[PDB]
Amino acid sequence: LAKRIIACLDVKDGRVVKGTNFENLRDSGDPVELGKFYSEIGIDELVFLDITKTMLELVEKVAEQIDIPFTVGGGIHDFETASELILRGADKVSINTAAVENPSLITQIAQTFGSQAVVVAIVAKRVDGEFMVFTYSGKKNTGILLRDWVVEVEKRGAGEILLTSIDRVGTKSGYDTEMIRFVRPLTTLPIIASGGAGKMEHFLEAFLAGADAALAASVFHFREIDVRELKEYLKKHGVNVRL
Ligand SMILES: O=C(O)c1ccccc1NC[C@H](O)[C@H](O)[C@H](O)COP(=O)(O)O
Repeated sequence: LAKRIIACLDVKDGRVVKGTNFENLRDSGDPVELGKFYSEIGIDELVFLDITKTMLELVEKVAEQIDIPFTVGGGIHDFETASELILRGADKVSINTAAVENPSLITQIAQTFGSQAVVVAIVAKRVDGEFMVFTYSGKKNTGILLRDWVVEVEKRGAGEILLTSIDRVGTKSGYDTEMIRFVRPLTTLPIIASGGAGKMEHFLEAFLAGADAALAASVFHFREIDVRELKEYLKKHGVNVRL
């Protein structure tokens, strides 16, 4: 099964939170324009993340303009919101804090739209040598061990785990490959590595650690990595991608 490259677009009020400077692009803040561009250059999937209704309009336009899978995330707190996002064209929804506080939400979405529709995002940090699950964008220690939550999440019916290591996020220092390795034998689900990507070699390392997809925002936002070059590089180094 081919490894996937996934671009994460941070969105506020249905616009991309710029500093973008895509001169080739007409409007760097239009998420449909930016998403379509990524689609065309070889990105395999998109994640639209609301960092703060306008989301429903965004999903609508994205759905009819873009022909690759896309996930929506960021403050989905209930079944009704997930349902509405999926019906209006989102392929997947990502939930985190709302999954920790009501794990049945996972199962409710999976039963209604299929397991492949639910992505559970997990933010973990090291606390006294143990990986612990944090909610509220890394503000709250749930007291839940990463090793138990991963097992609960699959059991509840999740289709994928988006594995965010908050202490690598934005740093460009590499993915947290130790955490990916820790999670790999605990679950059979596809693991999406998230946070830290800085150079092509970092993607290789994440795939070697056992990720099935690698998500990045910084290196695609700051235009640092050519997607096609990245795919050729991974292929050259024995990683199965699609070209
Ligand atoms: O997804 C969240 O709510 C969240 C939570 C805690 C810490 C970061 C969070 N989101 C940030 C995104 O997941 C972030 O864009 C990705 O991890 C990719 O980051 P970079 O590629 O390092 O720029």
